[PDB]
Amino acid sequence: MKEFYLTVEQIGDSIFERYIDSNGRERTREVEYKPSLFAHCPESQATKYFDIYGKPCTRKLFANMRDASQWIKRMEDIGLEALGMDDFKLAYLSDTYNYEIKYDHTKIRVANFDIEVTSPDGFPEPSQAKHPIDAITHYDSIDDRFYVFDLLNSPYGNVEEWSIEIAAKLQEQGGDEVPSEIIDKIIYMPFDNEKELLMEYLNFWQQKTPVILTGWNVESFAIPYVYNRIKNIFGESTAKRLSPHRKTRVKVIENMYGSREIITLFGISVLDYIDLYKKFSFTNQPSYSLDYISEFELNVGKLKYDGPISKLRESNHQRYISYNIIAVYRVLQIDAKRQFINLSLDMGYYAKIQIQSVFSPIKTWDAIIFNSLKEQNKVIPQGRSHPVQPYPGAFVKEPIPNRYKYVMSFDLTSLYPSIIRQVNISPETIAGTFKVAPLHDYINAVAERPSDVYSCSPNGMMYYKDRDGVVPTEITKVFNQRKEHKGYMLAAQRNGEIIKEALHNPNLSVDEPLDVDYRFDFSDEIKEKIKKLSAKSLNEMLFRAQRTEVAGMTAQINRKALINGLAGALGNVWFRYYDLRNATAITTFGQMALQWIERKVNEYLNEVCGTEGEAFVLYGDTDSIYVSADKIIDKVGESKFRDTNHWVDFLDKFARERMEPAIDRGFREMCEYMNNKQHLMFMDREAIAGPPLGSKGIGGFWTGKKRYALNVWDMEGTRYAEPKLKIMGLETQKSSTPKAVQKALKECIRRMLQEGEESLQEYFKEFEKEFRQLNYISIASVSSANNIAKYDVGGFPGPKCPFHIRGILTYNRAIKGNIDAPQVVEGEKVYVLPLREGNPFGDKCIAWPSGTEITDLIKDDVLHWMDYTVLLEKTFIKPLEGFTSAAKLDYEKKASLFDMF
DNA sequence: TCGGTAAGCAGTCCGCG
DNA sequence: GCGGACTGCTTAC
Ligand SMILES: Nc1ncnc2c1ncn2[C@H]1C[C@H](O)[C@@H](COP(=O)(O)OP(=O)(O)OP(=O)(O)O)O1
Ligand SMILES: [Ca+2]
Ligand SMILES: [Ca+2]
Ligand SMILES: [Ca+2]
Ligand SMILES: [Ca+2]
Repeated sequence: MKEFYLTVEQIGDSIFERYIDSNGRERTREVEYKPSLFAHCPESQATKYFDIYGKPCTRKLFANMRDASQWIKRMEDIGLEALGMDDFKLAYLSDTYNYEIKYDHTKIRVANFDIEVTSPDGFPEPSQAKHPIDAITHYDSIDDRFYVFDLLNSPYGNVEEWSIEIAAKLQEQGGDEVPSEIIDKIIYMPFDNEKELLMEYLNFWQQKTPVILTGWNVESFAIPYVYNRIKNIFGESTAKRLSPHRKTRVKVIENMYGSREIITLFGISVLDYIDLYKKFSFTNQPSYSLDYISEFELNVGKLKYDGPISKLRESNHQRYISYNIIAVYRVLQIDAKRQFINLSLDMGYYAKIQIQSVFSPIKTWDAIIFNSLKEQNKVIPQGRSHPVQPYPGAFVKEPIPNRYKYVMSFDLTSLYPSIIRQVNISPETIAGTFKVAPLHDYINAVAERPSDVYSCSPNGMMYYKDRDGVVPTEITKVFNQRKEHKGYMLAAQRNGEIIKEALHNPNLSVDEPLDVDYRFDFSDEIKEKIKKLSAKSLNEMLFRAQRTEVAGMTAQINRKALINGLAGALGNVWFRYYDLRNATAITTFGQMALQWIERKVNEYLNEVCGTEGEAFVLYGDTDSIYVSADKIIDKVGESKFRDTNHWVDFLDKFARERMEPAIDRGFREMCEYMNNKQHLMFMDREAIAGPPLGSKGIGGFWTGKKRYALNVWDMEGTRYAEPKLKIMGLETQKSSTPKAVQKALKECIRRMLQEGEESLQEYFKEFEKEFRQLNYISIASVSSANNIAKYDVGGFPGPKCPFHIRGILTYNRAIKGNIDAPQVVEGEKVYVLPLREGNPFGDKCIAWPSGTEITDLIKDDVLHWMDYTVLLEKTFIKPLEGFTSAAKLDYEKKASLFDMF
């Protein structure tokens, strides 16, 4: 097999590499890598190295890495560019793996771990590590085993061994319900003392050294806790055994408001799953506790126990250990679903970076572009300092707030990357500038043609047309991968709908789910067999179709994020290829494209409807247009349609056969106007929206920019079994809105779009009447909580104190003295509730850590003083009033002359 | 929250005769 | 009470 790296580090003048050799074996080597860097040299000199602009360079081979670094410094002291890859480990990988990496995940050791630490005096600070570590569960992907290290004797209690038989039993038998599929995979090791536990853990770690290290909050808690605890008990040298090269560094993580510390373990790649989730999941959660995220992703119940966690070990060690094991498994189950580890491996090896560098689009692209240029003996420029400067982004059209009955949307494919490719935007393809006209003049095709030679953007930039830039070349490669996966995702989604249809008529029989590849549209033979399946088989297939869809979503959306990251990196001062001329060339071209095609589509439709000056495009944002289709439907007449699906087909056919060719012609002209290298503005139909045939539903409404709802029947070729609400921006979509409130507002919108005014008034009246019964958590608002210190003045709100921060200060006064009450953590999220006048807490609101029950100390008083009226008005009525006035509806029946009968 | 811009709404503070 | 200037937070792209 072809070799591949596992990890790479620079330690002084040595590269330390762990890798898989040509026999599939894990090895480690130390290499005294001699880096090369580059300087410009005289034009008449025989060299094979040229910078990206074609200026000749001489290569400088250094005796070692420190010499190379020193040289860079002196080149700065002189005032001359020092060219080449200054991150020597990327040059090492480029040299050592000079081919497209083929990796085998089964050889990569992926460790998932979690620790427990009992603490009476509140949160066990990792940087202190003053309390014993009393449980570790470490799952190893190569052995497929959960290794459980259990402390039986502690200063906080001596306990009995954990029982695997009780762990397996149902909770109803007094057991812990550890999933039966992992019971045989547990290797249980009890210890008489913490020192033995930790020494055996290190020995284990040496034998089975993680390559990828993950878990939940491992980087901010488990890793520093374990390192510091071992450090405290044994000394530094023993703690450094967590690094396969015996090298570790305390690293300060700084943000705007302060900083924290993590431990860098050289020769390990830490991918903390909470961070993977935040980067790749495209959710925003009210809470990031493992129990909250598990429930969300997997529909598994919360891990239930009595008393505080600080007393769990002593009161119920059986459950304590079982929950530690289950916690480790829940991360594996989320990863089985989301496949973020697989994603990180793919992107990391593709770029030839340290796997953990997938968190940085700048590092990822720097390495892709460097490898690409290196293939042609080209030399990358030195990174420079730039002051941070604001620059302009997308155009968003101001919509007229209203109901909109029939709507078809269209959207440009991978816009920013497509612009890069079409225009040929790249550091080395800049050809010059032209004199810019107001954007309006380009939009209306009245400005002078920018160039007869070069490819242009309306920001004034011109680019070479003779060859592709490295940026267009490399972005195309990832775009093509993205396109493949989106295909599988969309096929899995269509297949899901076929299964949902068949579930209307499940067969009374005993059978099996079909063995199919959900990434591909079901054949006719498969569809026939489906129509004959039981509900149990069909549901199982649906679960599988939906997993396939999620896997595709992960693969496609994060490749989209990567290429969109390159367009954005051009406007980040830390990027080697930072250039506001290129960042703005992209965004400005996008503005033109949208408004250009708005004009074209209006012109096309005014023509086919025999009108003039009417606005058919009602809205647009960045790269999308929403077209009012009422008139198209009206030209046939509602009367002519058999059912909803009939007009959906008609609109689909109109968009494909009439609108899309018109849109294509408009963009080809624009390409010619701008003299671009390649026409890549492909704007396809996205949504077909409208009320159910014969209903009084309104179909859709806009309240403003980035705020709208539509009742969608077909999305990007997926024909839904049941219509789906596409709601953007509104409160149902915001993590800050209470859960029960999101749900009620969503049902109000459903009724508006699908059923009409009367149905809405029916539901509103009932919600208002019943809401005071709702569980307090479900009606709490949510907010991130920054600068609690800034606004704290002796425990009371300072000037300009934000509402949620006030709540925290209320909470802090109410729990003061209690070392054991849960603390609000700076920068994390809180639940927030308003409080009625004259309450014991002495203020108008209270907040506590999100994803938790508020401590028993005060729960009773909070429940009693909760201001339901304020809660209702703020989170429910006010947004509903916004929706309904926009839609010209009333959520309450207005009096009429009939109310005399 | 270590890892592109546009723009919405909540809330504070204060004006607005 | 509503709006503007401002901060804070959260979305849509
Ligand atoms: N998360 C993001 N980060 C950076 N730029 C973004 C992001 N989302 C959107 N943009 C910018 C770049 C996009 O090309 C453009 C239009 O967005 P959008 O329609 O969501 O995706 P897209 O057009 O790139 O892909 P798709 O093919 O799925 O439509 O807005
Ligand atoms: Ca725990
Ligand atoms: Ca798009
Ligand atoms: Ca059937
Ligand atoms: Ca879009």
